[PDB]
Amino acid sequence: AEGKPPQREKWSSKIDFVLSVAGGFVGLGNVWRFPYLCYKNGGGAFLIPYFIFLFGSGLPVFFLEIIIGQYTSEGGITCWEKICPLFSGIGYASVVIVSLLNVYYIVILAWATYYLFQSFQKELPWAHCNHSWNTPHCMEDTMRKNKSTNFTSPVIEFWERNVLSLSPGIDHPGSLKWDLALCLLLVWLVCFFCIWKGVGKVVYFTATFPFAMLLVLLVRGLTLPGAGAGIKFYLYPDITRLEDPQVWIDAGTQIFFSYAICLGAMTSLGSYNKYKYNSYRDCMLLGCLNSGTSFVSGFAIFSILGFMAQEQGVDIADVAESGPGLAFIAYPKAVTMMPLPTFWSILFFIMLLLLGLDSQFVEVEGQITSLVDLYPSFLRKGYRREIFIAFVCSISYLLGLTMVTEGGMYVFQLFDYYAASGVCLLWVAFFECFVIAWIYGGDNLYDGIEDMIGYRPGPWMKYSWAVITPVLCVGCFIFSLVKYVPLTYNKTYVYPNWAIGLGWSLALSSMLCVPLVIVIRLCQTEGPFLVRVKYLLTPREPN
Ligand SMILES: CC(C)CCC[C@@H](C)[C@H]1CC[C@H]2[C@@H]3CC=C4C[C@@H](O)CC[C@]4(C)[C@H]3CC[C@]12C
Ligand SMILES: CC(C)CCC[C@@H](C)[C@H]1CC[C@H]2[C@@H]3CC=C4C[C@@H](O)CC[C@]4(C)[C@H]3CC[C@]12C
Ligand SMILES: CCCCCCCCCCCCCCCC
Ligand SMILES: CCCCCCCCCCCCCCCC
Ligand SMILES: CCCCCCCCCCCCCCCC
Ligand SMILES: CCCCCCCCCCCCCCCC
Ligand SMILES: CCCCCCCCCCCCCCCC
Ligand SMILES: CCCCCCCCCCCCCCCC
Ligand SMILES: CCCCCCCCCCCCCCCC
Ligand SMILES: CCCCCCCCCCCCCCCC
Ligand SMILES: [Cl-]
Repeated sequence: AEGKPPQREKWSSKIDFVLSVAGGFVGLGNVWRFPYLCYKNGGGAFLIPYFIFLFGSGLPVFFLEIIIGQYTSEGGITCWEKICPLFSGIGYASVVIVSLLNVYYIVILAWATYYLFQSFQKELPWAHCNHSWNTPHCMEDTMRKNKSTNFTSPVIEFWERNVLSLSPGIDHPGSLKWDLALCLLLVWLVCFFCIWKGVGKVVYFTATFPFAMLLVLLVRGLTLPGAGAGIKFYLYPDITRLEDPQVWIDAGTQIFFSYAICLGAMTSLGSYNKYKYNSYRDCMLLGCLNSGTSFVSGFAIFSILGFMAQEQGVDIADVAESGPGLAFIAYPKAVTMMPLPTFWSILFFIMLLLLGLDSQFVEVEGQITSLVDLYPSFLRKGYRREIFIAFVCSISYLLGLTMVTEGGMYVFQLFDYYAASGVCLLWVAFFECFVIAWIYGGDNLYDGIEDMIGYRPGPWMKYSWAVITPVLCVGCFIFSLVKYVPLTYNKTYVYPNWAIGLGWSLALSSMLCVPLVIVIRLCQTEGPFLVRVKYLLTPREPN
């Protein structure tokens, strides 16, 4: 009838938790989004707000999500019923955010698959510019300085004329690309078959190959000439850029995105932990590993960029796209200089695919588990769950088909900025921290943490939950709103008004779930307003 006793099968060993978390929040957000966002925001001044957010609101919120999941023993959509039923809309907002993120998180893997397929031939296409797709301006980067128009390198010509085939603006959708659609279908089929059945010895190889490949890339990048200028550009900050809301709104949002918080996945992962498991040290070490990985990789990219700038003769700020395609212009160029380029290119794209696939598996499984926990009778047992998973995957693929046309890069950039990024994360993080600090009780949460982990933590977590996170969120929100700046692609193309309206609607769709739930709960209860709000603030609504 109720079938509750099965509950949630706890992890077999803490190793399963460590590996699942590491594969969850260490993915493409460390090796693809961090370098290009750092490059876009001047470079060097991006680190101060980055570390300020990381040490004030990045790790405490992740630990709060994990500890809430371990405490309530419930997913990311039902745990708020046992904490604050009035503010139960946070779970729905997180579900919407992760659903919108999973749609566009796969196009990067589709591009990686296309590159890997194209790299299986004798000579790499992005090494010479005598191919058909090349324009009359392409000039080998070796001869660029010797000669002197606006010549374009073969690597960029390839990226913007074979994989992308860009169109003049979002007004023109061109025609659907079929090879990219096939790659998208292949990736989605692999993901569905992995989630459907299955999650010993290959798990020790999946979690070690990317780090070795990254170390090899770092060694090659540091060995290259001209790396000193790139490192200096990467590290030395520009204090005159901090007076712009873009730097802060990018650094804080990137910190929130890279830790996979405000998504309902960390809570679901922590829900499987034991009630007497010391998760504090493990969470701190995993956060340290994530931050260390994202920072070291940047040295490899910025040294390659400095070498490219020195070789071509142009400045370090005009050597690549400065957009969502920096990782497809920097690393493929460095692969060419290595001996036996094809082998290294294959290995690099394989590790990129693995890094993306692990995170995609984790997030999709978390979302499906939350939606199943919502309804544990109809969407459960046998054939009624696989059909639901297939329906979700098919709908996601059909929606993501919009980003593989001749003008899908603009839609991808709009999705990246507005959906699952920007102010929709700040809103949810602020509401979570404010509720936990000022309604349930930081002291009560600390008592529970001391009961379950064994020793009472320090005041850093309480202070960050109480004063440091909401202040930063509100300040960043107001600063961004007051000094409005429109979004542009490659700092040259300006979007139409309706595109900005669509992006703001995408953000508001996730943002507008808390007041709706508040109103519905208020009108679903009988009695005076004050009596209703007081009863809907009591933590133990069920049991
Ligand atoms: C909600 C789920 C089903 C997806 C929503 C349907 C939309 C977004 C999907 C379904 C069919 C897809 C279309 C199929 C064919 C074309 C032709 C091309 O000239 C423009 C892209 C376009 C138009 C695709 C874009 C995305 C598309 C319109
Ligand atoms: C009594 C409570 C549990 C009922 C919950 C249902 C209401 C509160 C929730 C459930 C999920 C929420 C929806 C999540 C997704 C969407 C799609 C978006 O395009 C419009 C908002 C909308 C429609 C949200 C509105 C409010 C919503 C429907
Ligand atoms: C704006 C500051 C960002 C970095 C600092 C975050 C919080 C630091 C800890 C707060 C508590 C101070 C005492 C901690 C050591 C005893
Ligand atoms: C981007 C819009 C759709 C994204 C997914 C939304 C589904 C989750 C919220 C609604 C599911 C529960 C509805 C019934 C609740 C009693
Ligand atoms: C815009 C992104 C959409 C991604 C796919 C939709 C995900 C959620 C749809 C199914 C919700 C089912 C709720 C429970 C129904 C019994
Ligand atoms: C008006 C000239 C033609 C424009 C063609 C539409 C381009 C793509 C717009 C749709 C992108 C978002 C899809 C829906 C997301 C919920
Ligand atoms: C790039 C460095 C990021 C480091 C983030 C974590 C620093 C906090 C110290 C963690 C040390 C190990 C755990 C000790 C017990 C709390
Ligand atoms: C089982 C304990 C937790 C597992 C993770 C431990 C990570 C320890 C810190 C390692 C930081 C290395 C950064 C290297 C970046 C390339
Ligand atoms: C003792 C008070 C601690 C902070 C209480 C919550 C602060 C919520 C935001 C208030 C405004 C912060 C600065 C915004 C500047 C635009
Ligand atoms: C922005 C988050 C907090 C918003 C709080 C107010 C939400 C709307 C409340 C209006 C209640 C109307 C129904 C009253 C029934 C007696
Ligand atoms: Cl990061």
